[PDB]
Amino acid sequence: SASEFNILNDGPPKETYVVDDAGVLSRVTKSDLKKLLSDLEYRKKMRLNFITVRKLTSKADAFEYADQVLEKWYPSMEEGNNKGIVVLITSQKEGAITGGPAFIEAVGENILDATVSENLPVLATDEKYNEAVYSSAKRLVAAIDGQPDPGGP
Repeated sequence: SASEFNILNDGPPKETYVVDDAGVLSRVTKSDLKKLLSDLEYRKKMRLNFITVRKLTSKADAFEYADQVLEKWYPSMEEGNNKGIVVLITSQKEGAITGGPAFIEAVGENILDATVSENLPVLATDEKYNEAVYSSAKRLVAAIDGQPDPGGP
């Protein structure tokens, strides 16, 4: 709960694009994520955030919390329309992605749940959190830019 609370309380990571509460991402990867993602915001006005958490206290799943985070960080249509929230539960190897309609439409449902059922669960199961997260960001960015799908792990 302290985790679930802090993640929600400390608003969105405006400069870093990441909240690695599970502490599974390295200095370098977070750096790469920031570079990759601030470039996405600069070019497409799409704001994509990643969150890692060890586990949820609630019986609620990843999607539920992701949506709770979206609503908290961007309480209005105008503020959240172009936002994307990716949540990764490391102890469960489970992921979720939600966001505003524009973000959702710009990515598309195909890649949306492909990322969620492939990159996140598969890579995290193998303990490769950094590649789990970076490849997911990279695959979401490709979709938004209407580039070829790199595919899953």
